[PDB]
Amino acid sequence: VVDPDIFNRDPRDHYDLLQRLGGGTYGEVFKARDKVSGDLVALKMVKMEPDDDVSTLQKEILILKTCRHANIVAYHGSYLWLQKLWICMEFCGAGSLQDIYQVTGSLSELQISYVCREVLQGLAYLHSQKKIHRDIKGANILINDAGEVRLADFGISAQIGAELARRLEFIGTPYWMAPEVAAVALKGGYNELCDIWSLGITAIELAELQPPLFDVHPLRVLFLMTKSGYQPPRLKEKGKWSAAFHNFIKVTLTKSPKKRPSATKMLSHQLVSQPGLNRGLILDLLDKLK
Ligand SMILES: CC(C)n1ncc2cnc(Nc3cc([C@@H]4CCNC4)nc(N4CCC(F)(F)C4)n3)cc21
Repeated sequence: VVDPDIFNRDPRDHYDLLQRLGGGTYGEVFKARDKVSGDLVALKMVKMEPDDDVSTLQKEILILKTCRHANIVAYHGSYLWLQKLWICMEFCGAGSLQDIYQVTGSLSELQISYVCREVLQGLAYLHSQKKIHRDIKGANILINDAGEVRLADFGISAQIGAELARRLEFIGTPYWMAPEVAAVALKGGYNELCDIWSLGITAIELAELQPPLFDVHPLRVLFLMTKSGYQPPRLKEKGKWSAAFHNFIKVTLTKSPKKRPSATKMLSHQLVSQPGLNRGLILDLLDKLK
């Protein structure tokens, strides 16, 4: 069973499907309207047929259903009907920051600062629940028509959670196992501070329209990160960005996770604590988009 609180009913009983927004491996996403309230929602639809593995989708719903924070996309339930699973969430009309910057070009430093503050608020909340997003990037940061910011797409987090559960189930007898082996099996080998690194990369992505080393073979990038002399990336254009932005990048991209600042600590950084960071900055961006 995918989730103990699934609605075993047709989502079209409650929603009018307005537009297919896209589709791919993850399934399809629709813009729909609540037939009673008139509110807009996003519906993510995925095939869910007998003997399919439910574990990843199970974990994705578990994450969404236990979040109640402005900067995490709101969850309105899931429907299982005729072997299709529909996950219902708050609608963000502008899509992702990647959808946006592919049209607008690079964001301003103030726009990036506001985005980073809102993402850090969401991350601090997730981490206080002992959740890890694990896929912070422009494509997974959504913007609604009011210029508000919501973290979404917990698919990678759910995949990891499901793999972690499978490796507990088949770990075997533990009595000869080294503690570090047990720790990797139960906890994964890293912690929530990976999200802070990913936010730093995302800030560069919003500034430059690509993450660092985007044109290097992915396996080479992985290898380079494991060398003892690996150097964190930087913003390319030194004069375009303030010292505060360069420092935000420096500290979020701290190589050692033992020394990398937490989300709460980062919320005190000059870049995201400065005045004038509000949704008007992103409404400006959406006006440029149109
Ligand atoms: C991550 C996804 C399942 N998700 N989760 C919650 C959520 C809330 N709102 C949206 N909103 C939007 C808006 C737009 C706008 C149309 C025109 N420009 C962007 N596109 C899209 N997507 C095109 C590609 C897709 F995967 F189908 C989605 N989603 C998507 C949402």
